[PDB]
Amino acid sequence: MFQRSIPALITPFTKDNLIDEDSFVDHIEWQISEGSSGLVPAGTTGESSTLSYEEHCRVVELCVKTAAGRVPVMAGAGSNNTKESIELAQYAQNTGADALLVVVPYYNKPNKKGLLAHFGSIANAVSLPIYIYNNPSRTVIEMDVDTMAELVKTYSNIVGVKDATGRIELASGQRIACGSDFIQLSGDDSSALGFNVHGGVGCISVTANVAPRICAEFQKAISEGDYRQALEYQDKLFPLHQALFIEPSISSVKYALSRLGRNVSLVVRAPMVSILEKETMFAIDQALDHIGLCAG
Amino acid sequence: MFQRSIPALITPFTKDNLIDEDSFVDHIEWQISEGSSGLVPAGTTGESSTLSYEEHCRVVELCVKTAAGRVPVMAGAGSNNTKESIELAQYAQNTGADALLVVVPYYNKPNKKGLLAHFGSIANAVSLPIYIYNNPSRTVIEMDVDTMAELVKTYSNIVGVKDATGRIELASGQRIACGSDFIQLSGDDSSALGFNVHGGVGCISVTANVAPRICAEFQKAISEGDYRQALEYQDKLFPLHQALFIEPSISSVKYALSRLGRNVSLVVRAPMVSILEKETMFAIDQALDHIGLCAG
Amino acid sequence: MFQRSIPALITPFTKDNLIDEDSFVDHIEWQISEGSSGLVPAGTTGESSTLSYEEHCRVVELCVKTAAGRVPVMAGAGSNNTKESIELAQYAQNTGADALLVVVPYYNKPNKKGLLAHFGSIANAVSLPIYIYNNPSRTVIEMDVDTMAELVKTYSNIVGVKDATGRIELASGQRIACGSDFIQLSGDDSSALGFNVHGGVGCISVTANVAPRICAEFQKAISEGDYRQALEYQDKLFPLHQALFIEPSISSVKYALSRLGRNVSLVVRAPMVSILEKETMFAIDQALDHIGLCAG
Amino acid sequence: MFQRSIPALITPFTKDNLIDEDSFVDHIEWQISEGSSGLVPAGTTGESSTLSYEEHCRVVELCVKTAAGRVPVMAGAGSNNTKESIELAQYAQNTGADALLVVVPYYNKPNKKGLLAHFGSIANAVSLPIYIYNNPSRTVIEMDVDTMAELVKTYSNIVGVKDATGRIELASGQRIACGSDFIQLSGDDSSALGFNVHGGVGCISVTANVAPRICAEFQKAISEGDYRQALEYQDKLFPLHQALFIEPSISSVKYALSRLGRNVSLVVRAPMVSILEKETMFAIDQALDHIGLCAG
Ligand SMILES: N[C@@H](CCCC[NH3+])C(=O)O
Ligand SMILES: N[C@@H](CCCC[NH3+])C(=O)O
Ligand SMILES: N[C@@H](CCCC[NH3+])C(=O)O
Ligand SMILES: N[C@@H](CCCC[NH3+])C(=O)O
Repeated sequence: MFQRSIPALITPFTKDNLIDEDSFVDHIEWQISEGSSGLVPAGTTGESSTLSYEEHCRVVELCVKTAAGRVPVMAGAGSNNTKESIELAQYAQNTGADALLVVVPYYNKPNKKGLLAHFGSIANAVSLPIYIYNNPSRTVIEMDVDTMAELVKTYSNIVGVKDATGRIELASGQRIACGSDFIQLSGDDSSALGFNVHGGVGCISVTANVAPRICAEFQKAISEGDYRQALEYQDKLFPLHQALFIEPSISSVKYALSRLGRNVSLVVRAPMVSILEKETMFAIDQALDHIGLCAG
Repeated sequence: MFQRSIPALITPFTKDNLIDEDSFVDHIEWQISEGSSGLVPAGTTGESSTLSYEEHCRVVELCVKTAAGRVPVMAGAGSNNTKESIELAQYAQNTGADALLVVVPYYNKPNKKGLLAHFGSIANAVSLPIYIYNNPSRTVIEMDVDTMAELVKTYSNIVGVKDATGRIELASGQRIACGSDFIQLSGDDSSALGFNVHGGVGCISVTANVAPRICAEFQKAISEGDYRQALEYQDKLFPLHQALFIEPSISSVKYALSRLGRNVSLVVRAPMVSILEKETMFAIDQALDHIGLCAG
Repeated sequence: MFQRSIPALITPFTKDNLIDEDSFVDHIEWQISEGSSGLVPAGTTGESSTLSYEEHCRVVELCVKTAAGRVPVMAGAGSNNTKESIELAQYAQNTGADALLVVVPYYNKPNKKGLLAHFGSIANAVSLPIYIYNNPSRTVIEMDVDTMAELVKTYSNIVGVKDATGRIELASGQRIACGSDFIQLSGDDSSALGFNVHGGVGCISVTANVAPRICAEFQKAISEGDYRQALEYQDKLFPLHQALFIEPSISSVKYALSRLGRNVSLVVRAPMVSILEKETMFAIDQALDHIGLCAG
Repeated sequence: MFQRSIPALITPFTKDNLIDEDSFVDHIEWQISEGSSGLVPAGTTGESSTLSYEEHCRVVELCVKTAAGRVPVMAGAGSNNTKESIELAQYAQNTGADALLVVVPYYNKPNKKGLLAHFGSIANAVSLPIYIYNNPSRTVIEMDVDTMAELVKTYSNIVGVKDATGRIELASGQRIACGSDFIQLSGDDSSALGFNVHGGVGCISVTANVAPRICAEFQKAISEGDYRQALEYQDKLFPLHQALFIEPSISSVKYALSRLGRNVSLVVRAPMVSILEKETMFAIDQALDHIGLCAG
């Protein structure tokens, strides 16, 4: 259901700090037309941390309606509060999302029993498929392979992982412990190539916001087994992947999209800031031009 | 204003998962009569992550009202969303809190510019004194000493730090960069002793929830320069400091409080769980026995 | 020159703690006959830390003589003392090694200028090709991509890397910064598959000591672009890769070889110990049997 | 026996890269007359990694002879090769050293069983007191408190620790597990103050090479319980503690000594380099000026 290049969509804001709904709808249409295979609204890259409950729901709602069944929608339902996750998960189901992305809780650092209680409570509260989002670089704690396998064995609708660890040996361990039917998606653009050869089938991607067509061509080469061609795309994309997280990727992606002529403002919500260093903007501009993305 | 032993208060819940207001008031009264010198409600140990906005405000309001000016109240106003932090901070000011505890944003990983914008926006929106809560073991990012000093120089109401790093050399760096008028409080029970000899003046403490009198006597001896007696207290308290974070401190503290016979239920909110391993519970019982506070 | 499966050879010892030269010669012959493509004597897995200078030289000498030109020999010349590295490097050249493996210095933590002085002094002292061995999990410091590229640009005989980081995004960065002619070899068995699709051409391998034939078949599938078959081998090998470093791989490899009927004693040199926990031996035995390696 | 300020002595070299014996003797004499209470020759700050076996022994012999029983001598006998450690330890005993400093093995990463075998074998081969040097920032592995306590319980000549972790809570754990007769010495200049109030009795110090008198006055004030005066010294010394490890401490200390006008050349041994960045040198000059020891 979810495979190849799946953008973790930005949430564009107006000059007055409201949701820029027109810009968001335009962004989704453009992503679909350039070859993105699925959509993740209201995730980390969507600045879900700085959305209200109502805005978060509206972002998921708009994405589902705009996709109109052409591509599947995996709604962000991540929280460090299980009660809030269930409410976001039930909202997404009732509005027509195809699946849920649920991050390992951040800041309060549950132990293994807490991870089982968190993901099990969410799984019992909806019937949608659930992807575990494992990202210790943001959550500190890491779900281990034993816990992940127990959850897959216990709950039929825990079906996959967004693995942002960048340690691709874990993809082998997850494939063996959880089964080859467990759906593994890379959560790290720069290692998504090797992640797929270890058993992944796609990437929930930051860079796809900015370069959706090449990102899709890259994942298509992989799924066709043309790994020589996939490595050519990797060499082209790698500098952009890297330049987009010199500073926080939220503001770097919006900077790049604005520069490319997309109708996306630079506005982000504190504690993100839209001011980038000149050296950062230079690195992004050079990586964009290497790929050849400026229409002008 | 804030010195010696300051509990990071637990938030007790009823069996039906409401705030147990009677238990909370009783805990505060007991804390004050056993010698705690201040109170931090609705912090990390207070399970702020799983309180609603309404419940968070209620916990702060009820602490301020109960304390009634007897000891100063430093309200938790931490969030990874600057707008939410401003709203919690202004509610705490309006309800009568004496100061604010503001954690470095978690999960979304702002850069230094983002930290300046976050703490600056809060400082601009209230007149209360603000304490920076630096805890990279939960937030991943760490505020560095240049950033902390710049905030202190820029905003007269950024007055201190809760330093949970446990790396005591930072207390010297912060003392030199921010000045000796900068109020440093340990955020790490096990190294609070060394933190004060490097320039700290107290501890925002997990263990004080369970053993307020002995923690207060410990901080009193340091304040009086009786560091020989303080080491004796360190040796009695250290096993309990350590036993309370074998598993998450929230559940460990509430278990210890029930073991002491206080009117605190074991209920915590998911993703936290109240069930502790048998070996954890026995480690806590033995450390409590060692301070006589049970068996003897 | 170096490609596919290259064992980091153990150094077997007698009951009386001398070099077991017969066992070592037998091990090399067997490796060559099972398909290993190159040899690394007197590296980390060869217990180079506990060899005298004279033993180290003798191990390199024996390996070169035994290989007799059938496969190339990359002699370990690693030290945290540049003077010692030059002496080991010149010995290896003069005895007929085909190349050198030079680890980033351990324990004394040189800075970038020290890495340039170390690798440049060695490169100027021999004419053999040199592979940089980057392994921060043992050395703490990590050579960065800029330093590695500068060394490749400055010294024509610095030609490759054994990359033990297990972070395969670095293979993309090294390929771009150093060129596609820079020879990248995985130093991490469990991620060698994805390392090759990012641009690696082989693996200097711990596990190849124990399962040389499957390890060679695995690397041959990769070099033929049969990545579906390579993933089948990965699933078979991954449990063995992992079980061999539950405890130090030196003693785990020797345990496994002894169990398989090879003429290799369990003897290792302190601070390694040959005693393994029963759970470790069980995990190794199950992984060996899954692969089907016991002749009996 | 070992207390207060104990320099981890540099090893000066002549312009022709021999041991500068006259400079070494002069450094020791000066150290003793400025109030250092003990001496550690041929340690990490002594560049033990780049000394030959013969030179290492010579450095220990010359220190013992120069000291002449005036202050006790704790000889570096660290190696990652147990056999080498035994040989250095027995040479130090035979030449007249008073104790031994033995680092946790680096690079080859023994497990706990290996640590017991390493330190047990050394303890069995000498009658001198042995101090465990725990420094995971250089060795990666850390000896845990149960292992340290088991070694202390098992071997009567394992008497103390040089604890370079800088995590002061470990001093309390070691004090409780190993007993208050266990001799704890800070291995981290910047946190030595807090380490002693937690139970330490001195510091094996890098900074003492450069400022022996003030370091001795600092440790004297702690010994006398004048922790107010000790904090004043902390504030004067901390910028120099920090300036001496911007770049590797070896070269930084020798640069500071030349800046003071001592007869110490800048020569260090590769992979260390003597060239320091201009900003590093100025940070060192300013910190020296701040303790008046130059300009005033
Ligand atoms: N800032 C809070 C609330 C976000 C709620 C909507 N996603 C958090 O990151 O958990
Ligand atoms: N769970 C969210 C919202 C909590 C808001 C009330 N304290 C967070 O931890 O940021
Ligand atoms: N044990 C020392 C010497 C080994 C010399 C022969 N390889 C080291 O690891 O550097
Ligand atoms: N360089 C080797 C040998 C030094 C032997 C004399 N100290 C090591 O650091 O282990």
